[PDB]
Amino acid sequence: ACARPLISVYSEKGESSGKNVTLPAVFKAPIRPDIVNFVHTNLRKNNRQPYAV
Amino acid sequence: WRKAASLKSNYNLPMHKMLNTDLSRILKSPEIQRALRAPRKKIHRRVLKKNPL
Amino acid sequence: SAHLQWMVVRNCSSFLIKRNKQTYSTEPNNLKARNSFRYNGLIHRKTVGVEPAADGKGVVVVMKRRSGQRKPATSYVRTTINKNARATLSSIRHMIRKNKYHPDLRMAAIRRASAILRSQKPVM
Amino acid sequence: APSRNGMILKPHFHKDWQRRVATWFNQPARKIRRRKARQARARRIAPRPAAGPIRPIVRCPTVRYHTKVRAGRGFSLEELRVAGIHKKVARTIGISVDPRRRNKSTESLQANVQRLKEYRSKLVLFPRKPSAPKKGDSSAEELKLATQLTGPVMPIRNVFKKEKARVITEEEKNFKAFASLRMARANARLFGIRAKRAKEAAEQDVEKKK
Amino acid sequence: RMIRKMKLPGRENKTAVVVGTVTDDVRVQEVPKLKVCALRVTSRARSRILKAGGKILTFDQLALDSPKGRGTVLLSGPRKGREVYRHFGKAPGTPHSHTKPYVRSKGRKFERARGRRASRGYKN
Amino acid sequence: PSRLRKTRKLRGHVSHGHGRIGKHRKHPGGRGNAGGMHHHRINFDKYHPGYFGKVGMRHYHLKRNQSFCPTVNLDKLWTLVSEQTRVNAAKNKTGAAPIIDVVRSGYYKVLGKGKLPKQPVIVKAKFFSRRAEEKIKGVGGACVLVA
RNA sequence: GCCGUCGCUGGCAGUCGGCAGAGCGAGAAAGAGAGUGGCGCGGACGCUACGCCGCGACGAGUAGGAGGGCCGCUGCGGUG
RNA sequence: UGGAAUGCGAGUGCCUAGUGGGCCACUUUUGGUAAGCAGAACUGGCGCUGCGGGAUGAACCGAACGCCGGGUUAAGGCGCC
RNA sequence: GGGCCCGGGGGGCCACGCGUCCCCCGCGAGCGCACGGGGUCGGCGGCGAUGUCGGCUACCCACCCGACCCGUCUUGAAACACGGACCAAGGAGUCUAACACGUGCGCGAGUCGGGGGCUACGAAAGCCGCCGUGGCGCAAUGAAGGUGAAGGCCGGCGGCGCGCCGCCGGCCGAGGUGGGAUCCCGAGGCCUUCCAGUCCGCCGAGGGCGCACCACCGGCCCGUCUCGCCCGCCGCGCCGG
RNA sequence: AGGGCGUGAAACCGUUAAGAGGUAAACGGGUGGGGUCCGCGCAGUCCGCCCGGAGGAUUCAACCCGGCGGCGCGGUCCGGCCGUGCCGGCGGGGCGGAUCUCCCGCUCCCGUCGGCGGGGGACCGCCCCCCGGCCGGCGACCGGCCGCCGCCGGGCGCAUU
RNA sequence: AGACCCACUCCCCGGCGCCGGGGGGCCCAAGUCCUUCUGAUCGAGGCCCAGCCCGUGGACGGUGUGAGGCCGGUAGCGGCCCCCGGCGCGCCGGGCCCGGGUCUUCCCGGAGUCGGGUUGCUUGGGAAUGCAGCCCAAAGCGGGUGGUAAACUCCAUCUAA
Ligand SMILES: [Mg+2]
Ligand SMILES: [Mg+2]
Ligand SMILES: [Mg+2]
Ligand SMILES: [Mg+2]
Ligand SMILES: [Mg+2]
Ligand SMILES: [Mg+2]
Ligand SMILES: [Mg+2]
Ligand SMILES: [Mg+2]
Ligand SMILES: [Mg+2]
Ligand SMILES: [Mg+2]
Ligand SMILES: [Mg+2]
Ligand SMILES: [Mg+2]
Ligand SMILES: [Mg+2]
Ligand SMILES: [Mg+2]
Ligand SMILES: [Mg+2]
Ligand SMILES: [Mg+2]
Ligand SMILES: [Mg+2]
Ligand SMILES: [Mg+2]
Ligand SMILES: [Mg+2]
Ligand SMILES: [Mg+2]
Ligand SMILES: [Mg+2]
Ligand SMILES: [Mg+2]
Ligand SMILES: [Mg+2]
Ligand SMILES: [Mg+2]
Ligand SMILES: [Mg+2]
Ligand SMILES: [Mg+2]
Ligand SMILES: [Mg+2]
Ligand SMILES: [Mg+2]
Ligand SMILES: [Mg+2]
Ligand SMILES: [Mg+2]
Ligand SMILES: [Mg+2]
Ligand SMILES: [Mg+2]
Ligand SMILES: [Mg+2]
Ligand SMILES: [Mg+2]
Ligand SMILES: [Mg+2]
Ligand SMILES: [Mg+2]
Ligand SMILES: [Mg+2]
Ligand SMILES: [Mg+2]
Ligand SMILES: [Mg+2]
Ligand SMILES: [Mg+2]
Ligand SMILES: [Mg+2]
Repeated sequence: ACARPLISVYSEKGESSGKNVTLPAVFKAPIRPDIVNFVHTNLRKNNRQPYAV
Repeated sequence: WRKAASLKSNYNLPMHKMLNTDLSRILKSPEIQRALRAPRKKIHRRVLKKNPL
Repeated sequence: SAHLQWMVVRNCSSFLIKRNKQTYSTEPNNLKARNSFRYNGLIHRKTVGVEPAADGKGVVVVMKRRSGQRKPATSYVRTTINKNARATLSSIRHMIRKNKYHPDLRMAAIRRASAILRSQKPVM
Repeated sequence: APSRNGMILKPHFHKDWQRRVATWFNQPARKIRRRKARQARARRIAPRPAAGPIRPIVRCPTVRYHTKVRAGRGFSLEELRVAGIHKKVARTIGISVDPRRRNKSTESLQANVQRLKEYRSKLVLFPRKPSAPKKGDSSAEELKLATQLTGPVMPIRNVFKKEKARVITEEEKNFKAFASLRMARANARLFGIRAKRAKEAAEQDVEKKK
Repeated sequence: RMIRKMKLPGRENKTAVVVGTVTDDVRVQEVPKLKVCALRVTSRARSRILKAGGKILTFDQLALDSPKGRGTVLLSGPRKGREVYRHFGKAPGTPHSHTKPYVRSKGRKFERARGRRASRGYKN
Repeated sequence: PSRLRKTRKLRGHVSHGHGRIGKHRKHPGGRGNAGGMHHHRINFDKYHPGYFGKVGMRHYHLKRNQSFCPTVNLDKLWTLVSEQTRVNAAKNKTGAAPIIDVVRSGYYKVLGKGKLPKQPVIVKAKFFSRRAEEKIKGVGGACVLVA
C-alpha cells in the first residue's frame, strides 16, 4: 500500500506520448464501500424537492 | 501521506487500518506457518451403537 | 489485493446473478461461472479461461500475464487449440501443472474444455 | 407519564405552532438573489470598493470581548477633525462617519486617525469632469491603474505584541499574585464602611476634645 | 496511559497492543520510544510516537511479527470512562446515591430544592 | 427508514403491540409532567430529587458576559505556546524564561490541577489560584497580573 | 429417519504435487526437528470463509419482546 | 489430605414491553345455616395448553406438543356400540 | 475361604529367546475369513402403441375416524354475550421537536459550518480557516460574595522543649491492599543403535510485571461544623492567607 | 372494440357438460373410484477405460525453424523506476513557527531622538527537487540477455504410432 | 453675525438635437437510404478502411409501435425586423451667486406633557415591563435611564412629549 508507479499519458491518437506521471497517493487510499454508500445515501437526499398534500 | 493537502485548508489522506491486505500471502508466510498446530482434517462421523450383548 | 477486491464485489457486481436459490458469475475467465473467490476471473493476478474458438473448432485458453495488471489491453494471452479431444486436454493440463499456473484450476479447466469440445460435435 | 429514569422535558408546543412553521426551501434562492445583488451593486459603483465605505476600529464592550477589536459603524467626528477631513465631505469619498461615537482615550483616537491618513493615501480620486483635472484629483497615470477592491477596506485584525523570553528578576519572583488579588477585593469591598468608621471616630474624639 | 503501563518493570522492549484508537495526551511532556500496535492512531499521536523513535504497527503486521502474541503487552482504554456511567446505579433520589440525574440545565433552579436539602422537606 | 421499524412487523397482530387488556388509550395518567406531587410522585422523588421548591436568591437582568472567566489548568499551560518555545527555553543557558499569556489564548484564570515541567516560565493572567501560583513558583516562574 | 434451534464462542486457508511425498483421533505435556564429534509427467470434489463440514442436546405458547425472510406492494440511484 | 453428600459453568451492566379485574383443587383457615358464597396461607394448576382417560365438561386422572416409521406404556379399560 | 488359590513331597494358561548381575528359593514377511468405524447382490421375473403404463397435489364422488363460528371483552364463549347477508376497491403507531440508552461511521481533547460568503442533472456538489462567532466537551462547588482539584526525603536556620511549628536551598516523586484475561522468566522435560554437547522450536511446578473492571483503604478540590497556632503586607485591617 | 363502446375481476344469475344427493352445508386425516389433462410415454439411460472385428485419415512421438508465455536462490548478469529506509552534501525551492533580528510609512520631542505598523535576513520543524554510498522492492510497482520448462504455428516424420 | 487669512466656476430646472438592457415577430443540422416484421409502424438487421449522417443540437412533444436525423422544436457571445427603456454628447431659455480654518460677540429648543397616586389590562419584567382611564401636576446646572421600595451622595449615558 506504498508503491506509486508511473502512469503513461496517452496522446489523442491512443499512443503513449512518452510523458509519465507518478500515481497520485489518493489512488492508494483505503477503499471503503460502507463509507461511500453511507455518503451517497445521505447526500443524494439533498437535491430533493418537498411534496405534501 | 507525507505532505498534507495544499488546496484544502487542513486535510490529509485517511490512514490505513490494514497495511497488507494480501491475506493469502500473510497466511502462507513462514512466520505464521511456524506457529500453527497441525491441521485436524479428519471427519469423525457418528458411530452406530451396536449392542455388545 | 485479491482479498480486498473480493470484499468489494462478493455481493455487489454487475456479473452477479442471484436467482432460484442459486448464485452465478458471468465474467470472463471464470471456469465454473461460480460466484467464488477461487473462480473469480478478475481479482487474481493469474487466471485461467477456457472459451470456444470464434469458429466452432477448438478452444481458446486465456492466461493472465504477470506484468501488466493495471493494463487490460495487454493483460491476457489467448491461445487457440484445435487438436483432437485428448490432445487438447493434454495441452491444457501441461499449461497449468508444468507452469504451476493456478494448479487448483487444473480439473476445472479440463472439465470446461471437454464441455466446450463436446458441444462442438454434431447434435443428434 | 414518566417511565423509569429520564429527563423532565417541557416542549413549547402547546400553541398552534404548525400555523407558523418557517421552512427554508427558499434558502438557495435567497443566496443566489443576494449574490446577484452584490455583483450588480459592485458593477454600478465601480471602481469604488464593493465592500463599501471604510469602517473604523473599535473595541468590543464587556469583559468577555474587550480583548478584541472589530469594525465599527463610522469614524468619530473627533477622528475626522484630527485627520483634517470635513464630516460632510467624508462620506463623498467613501469614509463612514458616526456622529454618536465618542473617544474616551487617546490611543483609540490616534489608531483611527492613522487609519484615515493611510486610507487617504491609497485613495485614487477621479476628476469630476474627466477633461478638467482639479487640485485634489489624482494624476492621470494612476487613474488608468484604478481597480475595484474586493473585501473589506483595509481589513481589521487583532495583532498580539509578541514578548520575547527574558530573565526573571527577584522582584517578579517574590510578587504574591493570589494574596494581592484577595486583598484588592477586600479593600474594594470595605472602602465605604471603613471611611464611615473613620469619620465617626474623628467626630467622637472631637466632642471629647472640645 | 500507554506510557504509564509500558513503564512498569519488566515491560521493556515489548509491543503495546490495543484493539482501538491511541489518542494523544497533551498533558504529557516527554514521550519515550514505544512500539505499539493499534487499529487507529490519531494524527498527532503518530508524529509524537515516531518522533521519539517508536514504531507503529497494524494488526496484520503484528501477526507477522508476533504470530502467537509473544512479547506483547495487551492494553485497554478505560471502559467506565463515559458520561453514561455517571448516571447508572441507585436512582439519584435514594440514600447515599451519588448518581448523576438527567437535568436539561444546571443551576440553582434545576432540581436542588426538595429532596436535596433538609431545609426543603428532606434530604437523603 | 420505515421499512426497518416495528410497524412493518406488527401487521396481522391485533393490538399492534399495546396489549388486549390495557389497550392503547389516549392519555392515561395525564399530559406531560402532570401528577408530580400526586400519582406520579414516586418517579419524581426517585429520579428527580430537588425538583420541587425554591432555593437561593433571584437575580434580575443577569448578564452572563460579566462573569466570563474561562479557566485553564497548569497541566495544559504549555500547549498555549509553540513546541519550539518550550524546548528552546529548556536548552538555553542564559536562563531566560518564556512568557505565556493566557488571555491571548482566551483564558482569564489559571488553575492548579497538574504539575509543571521543571522549567522557568512567566505567566500572565487576570486571575490565579493559590495552588497555581505556588506551582508556577516551584519551577522558578513568575506570576503577572493583567487587566 | 428428516426439519429447525441451541451448544461445542467445535473443524477447514494444508488444493503446502515431479522445486511432490500425502500423518497429527490419540488414554496419560512437549519435535513425523537441525546438523557436530566419539520406462510413464499423472493424481476426484472442495473454499459465494456472510462459505463449507462435523458432533451432542433440545422443540407447548396468550399479552409481550427479538431475529431472519431468494416473502409481497409502489417510486428513486446503479446494474442486467 | 481445596477439609460432608449430591448436582451444576458462573458473575455483572444497560435498555425494556405487557401486566397491575384473576379464577380453580389437596391440605390448613375466617365469616355465614349454607351456597357453583365472601376472605386468607401453601403448593400446584386453568388463564396462555393441546393430547390419552373421566360418555359430555377451563381446573379431575395420566401426560405436556417439531414432521414421521416400529416397539412399549400411563391413567383408564377389554358383552355390542 | 484368602495369601499372582502359601510351601514341601485328566484339563486349561493373553506361559514359551537368551547372555547374565540378582530379590527370593523397540521394525519379520505374507495370504485369507469375518457377529469387526450405518446395505448390498459380481440375484431374478412379468407387461407395453389404441388401449394400456406413471402423475403426490389438484376437479368430482364415496366411505371410515375426527370435527360447534369467526373477531372481541372476559376467571370462563359454540353460547340464550356483542359485530358479521354477500363481493370489489379504500381503511388505522405516521411526521416534526426534545430526551435517553444501544449500535454503525468519521475525527479525537477536541469536534461540528448547520448561518453566511466564494466558485439540464444543479435548490446539487466543491471550497472558506483572521468566516469556529457559536454550541457541546475540556472543572467542580456554593444561595451568594467567592474559591477552585497529590507529596515525601536531605542539608541549614528562628522559635518551643530526641520531639513539634515556620523559613530557606538540593534529591525523588501521581497512592496502596485483594482479585485479575493477557504477557514475561523457567526447576525439569519433549526418544529411535549408544554417549557428549550444541542451534531452532515446544510443555511445565514455581515465580514476576500486572490491562480493563470490581471491592476496600488513603489522598486532593468546593460548602459547612469543631479545635487551634502561625504567616504576609504600598493600605496593619471588623485586612488577606 | 357497435356510439356510457380499452381491458373486463368478484359477488350474483342463465345454459351446457360431469358427478352426486333422507341426519343443513362446509371442513381435517386416510384411502379408493371416476374424469380433465400431462409425460409432447409404450421394448427404456448415458459416460470413461480396456478387448476384439471391420474400415477411414487437415497422422503419432522424436528432431529443426519461428512466436508467445511461466519461473529462475542467473548460487551474486546488465539496465531501469523506486524506498510512507538509513547516511555526506557549500546542494536548488516550498509550507509552517507564540525562536531571534538591516530598510521604510505614521507618530511624541529637539534639525534629533524615542514609540506603533509595514518588510528582509538568520534559526528550527516538515515537505519537494538535485547530487554521492549502503541496504531494498519490483506479488497494488519491469525491460534486455542466459537457462529450464510449457503452449502455439510451420517443417520433417507416411505408420505394429 | 463680524474680523482676518485661505480657496473658488460647476451645480441644477424646462425645452431641442446627435451616439452606444426589456417586450414582440420571423427564421437557421442531420436517413423517411437498403432488406425485413406490422393493420400501421418510430421495431430488427445493414450502411468499405472507419466509424450511415449531424452533433455548441442524443431535452421534450407530435406523427397509425417504441424516432437525435419525418414535423415543431433543442444548441448557439446565431441571424434579421419592429417598439420600449437606460446611458453619454451638444444647443437654447432659465435659477445660484454658493466654500474652508482661527478668533470676537451672540443664540440655543416641543406641557394637561413629564412625573406622581390609584384602577384595569398587559409583559419574562419580579414593592409594578408596556398601555389606557380618573385625580394630582412639573422643572431648567433641568429632565429621563442606570432591572429591589426609599433618603443622602458621587458618577455614567441620553435629550422625551
Ligand atoms: Mg411504559
Ligand atoms: Mg403474539
Ligand atoms: Mg384492542
Ligand atoms: Mg409494546
Ligand atoms: Mg394500561
Ligand atoms: Mg384493567
Ligand atoms: Mg400514547
Ligand atoms: Mg415454540
Ligand atoms: Mg373463593
Ligand atoms: Mg386475559
Ligand atoms: Mg405457564
Ligand atoms: Mg395442560
Ligand atoms: Mg362421568
Ligand atoms: Mg407410535
Ligand atoms: Mg363422530
Ligand atoms: Mg356434526
Ligand atoms: Mg368485545
Ligand atoms: Mg362476565
Ligand atoms: Mg369467541
Ligand atoms: Mg348458554
Ligand atoms: Mg358490547
Ligand atoms: Mg347484526
Ligand atoms: Mg384493500
Ligand atoms: Mg451513540
Ligand atoms: Mg432543478
Ligand atoms: Mg377490444
Ligand atoms: Mg370501460
Ligand atoms: Mg368492453
Ligand atoms: Mg346434471
Ligand atoms: Mg429540423
Ligand atoms: Mg413518439
Ligand atoms: Mg434501423
Ligand atoms: Mg422522437
Ligand atoms: Mg439511428
Ligand atoms: Mg430546428
Ligand atoms: Mg435559440
Ligand atoms: Mg427633537
Ligand atoms: Mg409617556
Ligand atoms: Mg384583556
Ligand atoms: Mg399574562
Ligand atoms: Mg438599586
